[PDB]
Amino acid sequence: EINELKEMVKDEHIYDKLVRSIAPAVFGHEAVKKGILLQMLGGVHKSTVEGIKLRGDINICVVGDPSTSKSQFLKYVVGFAPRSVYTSGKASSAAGLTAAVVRDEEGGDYTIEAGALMLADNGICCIDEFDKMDISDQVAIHEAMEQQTISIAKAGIHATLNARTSILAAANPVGGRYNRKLSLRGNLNMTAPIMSRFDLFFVILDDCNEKIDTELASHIVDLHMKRDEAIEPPFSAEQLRRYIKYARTFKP
DNA sequence: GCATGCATGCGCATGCATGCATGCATGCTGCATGCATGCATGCGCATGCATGC
Repeated sequence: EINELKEMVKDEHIYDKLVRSIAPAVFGHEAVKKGILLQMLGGVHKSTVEGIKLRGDINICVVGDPSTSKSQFLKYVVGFAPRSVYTSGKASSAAGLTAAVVRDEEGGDYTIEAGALMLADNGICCIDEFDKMDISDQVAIHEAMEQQTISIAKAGIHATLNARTSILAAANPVGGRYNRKLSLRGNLNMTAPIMSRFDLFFVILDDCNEKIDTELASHIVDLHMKRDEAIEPPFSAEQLRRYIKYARTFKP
């Protein structure tokens, strides 16, 4: 088992192979593939003398219209990563994201029930259709992004809970399509505090080129004809999990 | 006229209908617990209208 890990560490094209092993079913879009890997790996958490906490999670937003293949990236991550959750904008309530309190039949105590953000602690939370979120939900997401805590005050229960999680979010342009003549802020529907703390914004735009269309169509038809014998990725999922686990234990 | 035995009251001893308090235990009952139930509340979200531009 260590034989394969030490073989991986040596190869001096390992970065390109790792990039080419992510979301193999999707065609192209290498920038998003790099971003997702960097988000699965992580940064460093630091603390100053004055108790100021320096954050070390990377947050990504993918912007495209309903035509673009932006949900396949999210479905790949929710199938690969160890602790990940998939939620959608209008099928989710605030209590289902932060937490809820229920009482025991045994009597004498209460119990907390975890939400999407708590079930993704030290992990990636996937949100599809970020633009259909309410301001009430966005104030909780902002609290999870600046602080790593969730505050509960309902029915006389006070509790501070840990949400150390990264955000993967997909957003639709405000008017269906992306206006190249406006700025990024003009095309999105987010609160200023939320937009500021996102690290990378990836915009997927369509181009009309014949050779790319031929390649894409060939790929799509190949998958239907040949089932799963149409990928031949450099690495497998079980191989990739082990490398990610090993990589997260280094402190540069 | 004298001697005798019976019936009449004294002079002991014992039992007996009334009557009332006390300590123990019975028997109920008012109190504290637990719980089902259904109406109201305090709340965040989605729609339709009014006011500009």
